[PDB]
Amino acid sequence: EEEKDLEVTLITPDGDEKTLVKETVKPEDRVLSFAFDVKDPKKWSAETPHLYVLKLKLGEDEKKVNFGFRKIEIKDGTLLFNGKPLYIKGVNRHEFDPDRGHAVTVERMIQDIKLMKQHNI
Amino acid sequence: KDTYEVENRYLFTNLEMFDGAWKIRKDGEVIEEKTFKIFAEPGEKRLLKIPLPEMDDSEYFLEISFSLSEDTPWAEKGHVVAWEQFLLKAPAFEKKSISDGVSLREDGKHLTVEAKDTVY
Amino acid sequence: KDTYEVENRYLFTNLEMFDGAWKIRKDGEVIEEKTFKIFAEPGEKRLLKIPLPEMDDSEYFLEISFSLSEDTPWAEKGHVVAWEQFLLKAPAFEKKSISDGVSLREDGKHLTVEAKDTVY
Repeated sequence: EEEKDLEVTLITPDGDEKTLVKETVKPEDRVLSFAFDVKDPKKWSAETPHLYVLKLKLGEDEKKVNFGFRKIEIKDGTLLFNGKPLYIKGVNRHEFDPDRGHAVTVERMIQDIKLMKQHNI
Repeated sequence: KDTYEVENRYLFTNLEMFDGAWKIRKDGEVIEEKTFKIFAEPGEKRLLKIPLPEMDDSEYFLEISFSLSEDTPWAEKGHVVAWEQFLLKAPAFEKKSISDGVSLREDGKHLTVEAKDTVY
Repeated sequence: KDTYEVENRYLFTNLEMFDGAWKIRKDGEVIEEKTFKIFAEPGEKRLLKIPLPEMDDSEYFLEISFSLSEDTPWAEKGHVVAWEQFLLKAPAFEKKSISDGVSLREDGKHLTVEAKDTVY
């Protein structure tokens, strides 16, 4: 029944913080929509994976989401990433472990990714 | 533009039996109407001269029609038996340099464009 | 429209030795000017970004030049050694419906056409 405060904080890859939203909200089922500008952001790629963090708090409820500034698009049949032609150097992977079947561990996931990057995938 | 050839295709009827009329339409509305009669035996072709006014940048269209001079067992005086239309003059199109501005506002799901008292 | 590729065709000179400028011209008059320098070794191609203004129905033309940073034994500071122009936007042409009249007088050896305060 009682009204709760909503706060939305942006954290940079450096570590600097900024409040985007701080407003009271009456208790109801709604979808709130916001649009914010950010000067010269550090762009996410596979070469340079810069992540930002959103921090969202409504009353005692607290959540966190990791995002990265990046654009995929097609210009005249060409595939761009952040405005540069992208070449997919890939592999198909099954979530499989010889001892555990599909029940794969984080220690085996990290092994896979480090092997893939060490062989230019 | 001023000269028109009428051809009578009735087997046994003189065109003198009908009331002729011609109208000129400026951008759809009329501006000049005239009545006339024309003598033409079955088969015959006859010329029809129509004086034209001086015409501004508007679009002009002629309409030539024949009707019933008096009542008949099957229809009333004035009933239209035949008509044809023609373009006299195409219109002159204007293009105007617009000096006034237009605003733009982007958000996550919408582009907004303002101009005078209309938002798109 | 904004992005231009400069190619340095000297054999033994870096473009860093020259004063870059660009100009925009609206129906032939300058409205924007901005200096710039560009590092390019002999052979190299480099990109040059130019922010463009909002543009009305007029005709816009971009000029990009290079000149001598300082005097030389053969020419003074500000001497131009290379330039190139480009169309940014073609113009929007107006067409205006004229409502004013025109008079006509025929005689044996002359047709005479008056409009406003000009006789043809």
